[PDB]
Amino acid sequence: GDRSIEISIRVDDFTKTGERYERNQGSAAERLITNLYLLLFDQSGANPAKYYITGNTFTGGTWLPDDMKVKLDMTQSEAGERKVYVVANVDNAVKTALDAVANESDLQTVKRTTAMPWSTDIASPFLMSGNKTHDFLANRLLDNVPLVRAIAKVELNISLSEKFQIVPIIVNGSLSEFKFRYVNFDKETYVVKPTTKPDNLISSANGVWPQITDWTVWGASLNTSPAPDAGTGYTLDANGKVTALRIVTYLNERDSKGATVEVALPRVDDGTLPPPEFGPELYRLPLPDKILRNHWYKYEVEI
Repeated sequence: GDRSIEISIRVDDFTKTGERYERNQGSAAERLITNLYLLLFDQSGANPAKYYITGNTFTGGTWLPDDMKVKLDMTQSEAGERKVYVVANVDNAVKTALDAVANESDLQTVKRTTAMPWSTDIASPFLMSGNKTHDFLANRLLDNVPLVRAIAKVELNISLSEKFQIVPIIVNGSLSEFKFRYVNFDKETYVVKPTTKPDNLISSANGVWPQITDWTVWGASLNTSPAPDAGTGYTLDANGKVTALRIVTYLNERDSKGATVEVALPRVDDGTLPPPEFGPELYRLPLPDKILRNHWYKYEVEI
């Protein structure tokens, strides 16, 4: 007869890509779901039924986080065919904007802004969204809505050539002579990406090479055990020379080109460097011309 409905959800693996394609489930922190917001639109993309879920029992249904299942009291006959959206890890701003949504077309307007849109201000738990159109009359169970993280990840592993293998000054773990900045990162995390996502761009420092005063010192957070999912780190050899660097950050998706990571690297002077030429060198890594949500871009470079 006419039964209540169920929706299974899953967290979609990262797509990991470098010089080309693997799926990676990431860490527990990357998969963590603390809340859900369901929007069940009619076939026209209108008149959504909405459920905001922060625990196992709510008005209109239950959530079984260990089985990744939402049970809604809504019957099959009430549900019919729905465009089902699920959003995970909404903050008050996103939850409030979802309360206001009237139509499916509104979802691409819902966004969270981050003033410093990189690690660690972008961190777990991650905003995610997914959708599936489903006829509940044919099957009371929707298996499944895949939740796709709204952010991306960049991992840059640098192996240093001997020119850059200084013995660094280390200040509370940081390499005080090595600095970096992020250029033209987007501040917005959209729940659903518009067809062409507009730009809201910021850099982590304003200095243009060779003015690196306001850039960020290279840190040591990735050196410890267990390592955090994001941060900076480095390798020292038995003589204390630095031989490798690592940087891992989350960032927002972009449909437009020009995001970059810039790095200032000290160099060894063998006794022949002219004094007028003293100073670090610049490395620039152009990030993808289109940075895709839930992609993990891995770079392995020798400098």
